[PDB]
Amino acid sequence: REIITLQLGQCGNQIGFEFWKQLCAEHGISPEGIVEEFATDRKDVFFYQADDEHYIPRAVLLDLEPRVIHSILNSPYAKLYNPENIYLGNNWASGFSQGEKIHEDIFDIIDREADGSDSLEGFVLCHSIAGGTGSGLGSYLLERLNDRYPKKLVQTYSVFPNQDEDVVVQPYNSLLTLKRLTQNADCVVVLDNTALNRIATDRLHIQNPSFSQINQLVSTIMSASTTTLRYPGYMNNDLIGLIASLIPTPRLHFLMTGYTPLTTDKTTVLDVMRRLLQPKNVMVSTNHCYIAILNIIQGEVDPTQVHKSLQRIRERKLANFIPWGPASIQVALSRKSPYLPSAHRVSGLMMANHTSISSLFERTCRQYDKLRKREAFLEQFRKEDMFKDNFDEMDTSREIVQQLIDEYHAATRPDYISWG
Amino acid sequence: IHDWVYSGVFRDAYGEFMIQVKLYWTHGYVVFLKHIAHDIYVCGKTINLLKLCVLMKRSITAPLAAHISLVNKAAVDYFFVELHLEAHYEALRHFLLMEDGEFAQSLSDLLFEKLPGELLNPLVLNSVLSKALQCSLHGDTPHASNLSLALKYLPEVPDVLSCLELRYKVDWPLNIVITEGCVSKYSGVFSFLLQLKLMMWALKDVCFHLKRTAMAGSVQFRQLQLFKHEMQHFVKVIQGYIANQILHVTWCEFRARLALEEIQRAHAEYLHKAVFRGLLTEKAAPVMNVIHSIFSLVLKFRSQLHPNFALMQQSYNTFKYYSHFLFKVVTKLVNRQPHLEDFLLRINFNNY
Repeated sequence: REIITLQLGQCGNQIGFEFWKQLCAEHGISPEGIVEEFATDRKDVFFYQADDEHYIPRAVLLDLEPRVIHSILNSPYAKLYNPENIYLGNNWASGFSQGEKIHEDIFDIIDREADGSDSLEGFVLCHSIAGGTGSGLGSYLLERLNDRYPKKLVQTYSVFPNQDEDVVVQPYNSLLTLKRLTQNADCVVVLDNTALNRIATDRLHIQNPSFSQINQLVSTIMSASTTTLRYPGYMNNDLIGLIASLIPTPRLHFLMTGYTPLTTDKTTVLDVMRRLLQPKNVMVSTNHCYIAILNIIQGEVDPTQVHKSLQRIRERKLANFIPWGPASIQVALSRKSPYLPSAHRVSGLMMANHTSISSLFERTCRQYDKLRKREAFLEQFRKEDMFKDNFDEMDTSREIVQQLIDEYHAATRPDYISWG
Repeated sequence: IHDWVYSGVFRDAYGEFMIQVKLYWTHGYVVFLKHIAHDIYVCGKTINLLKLCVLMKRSITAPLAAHISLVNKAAVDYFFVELHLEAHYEALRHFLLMEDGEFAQSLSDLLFEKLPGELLNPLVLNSVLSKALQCSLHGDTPHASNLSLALKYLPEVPDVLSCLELRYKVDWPLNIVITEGCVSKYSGVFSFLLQLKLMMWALKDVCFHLKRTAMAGSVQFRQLQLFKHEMQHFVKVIQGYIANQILHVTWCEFRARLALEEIQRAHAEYLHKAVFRGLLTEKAAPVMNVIHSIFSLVLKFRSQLHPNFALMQQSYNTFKYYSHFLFKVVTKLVNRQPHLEDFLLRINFNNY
């Protein structure tokens, strides 16, 4: 059903605008919203059911001090959506306080779009971890949505920040935002800028327009994640049916992503299964076994050979898995999307709950603990000091992520029949 | 022979023609080669229907069978280019087999509010279909007409039971191809699919009861969710087995085999393969016998809804016992299939 998309921060507004351009080019949509002469499919997931099928995206843009929003403005895709839901520092404290002072009218924008919608099923946050203006503001405002609407689902698209540390409060910003992602969000998809830049230098020799290329990558990711909804498929036409298979524990909602064609410039399903089982098709960088793996595929397949593919991949025993419990690898299939150029016809995408991300969390834990012991990298924000005199919110987040690391490592153990 | 095939009027003088002649059919089948006799018997009834719209046979059968092929190809083409036979299957699949996104989860959810003194009269069953059909936007075919929500038993009643009839009605020149016994067999598998939707609704109900209390993220809370994820894995992986056998590997054939009696036997072989790989046959009956115990336990797990925390833990343990019990008896019956090889993957990865 009806899901309202949230874009915020410089990075989040970038991939949100790119993804809306992707869905405008993808379906039979003009740059004005007009249904084209080649448009059928399910068109009410983010698309406003207008009379002449002006499929207006449910896209709420809220930031302050607009820079990239001006670049969004001089475009014909500012005529695709505008139900007047577009709204005009880089620290957690500054963004937090700026979100605090104007929370009411932007939440009125939220409420107007909410009652204007037929239903509400999820909040999709276009974001990046410590995204400058996105950080602080997004954690605050995410707390406002989670308090204000406890009956909805939260998926947060963000990337792991790698800017080669310059802001020195970035582990604090990511730590507090990660606390809010634990307690005010039900799904967080994070990706490594390092591994994506490695794949970009792998397939081609371009790494310099990294923003533009990464918009293509995560726009392919998000269109592939919603393709079963936006084109008539069979299952995971709800977000919640997709989320339920991944999560055995509502604090372990952090998923690894991989994509089977690394070049775009076909063959059977067993082959792409073996490809995706390799960790070099993964977009993300002791012993770690997955909790549950699920794959979406789109392309030209043999409908009987997918049975044979699962049969051979099983009897190969090409993976490990976790001691505690019967899960599986899970196959999901949908159509190859029409009305775009179709190169490398099989494109697969994987969502897996892996314990390897606890090491990445521990890296940020060690960075935060190091800068905390040194205590010269908070820069004494007055907004942070009046917000928290003792800075024990960071201590509480470090406690939360440590409890999650403990849950990760006891889930690696067969004693997750007992407590983790 | 030269009358009934060409002019299209059946001919018999003294009753020495073997063939002799309600709905339309009154013909009765009860030297020459018998390989052409049944061909004459069917090549006449076709032409009769187009009007309403050394001793060897080498000098006889060659100018005779050359027209039988023409009559047969006109007959088979009459189905496709006029009745749109190829569209009917990929349309009935949408609704009857519930191959429709946001239709099954919109119809079943409304049905289970009653299951009861509702869903008796025809103004609530007559309105409940049109609310599910609008939520999907797959219709506006003439197969969204002839949809008929009905029943064979009214709702007056551990208890996982639900049943419903849903039919697509058919007129006469299609009744001989897609019969009213075949639509009933779609209803026969449809009952099982709807019964599964009841479980996907009950576990969703206890999942929504826990959804609203999140405030609470305590030890007793997460340990409860650990129960749910386990049962839901089983339910979705067995639904994936159904969505494999009855919906992928059988769905490849009979749109590649489709590219007068033979069309009927092709449909009847198609569905016979669909019921066989789907394990509802008597050969794979004990595999099906265990599933209702698991269903009963999932409904029990919803019923407790804490001072019954140990009770819910006990029901989860009974689910684990029967789930590991199923894998032994299906391993035991590998020696009694290629599709049953797929079943072991769904039930076991390292469940042993």
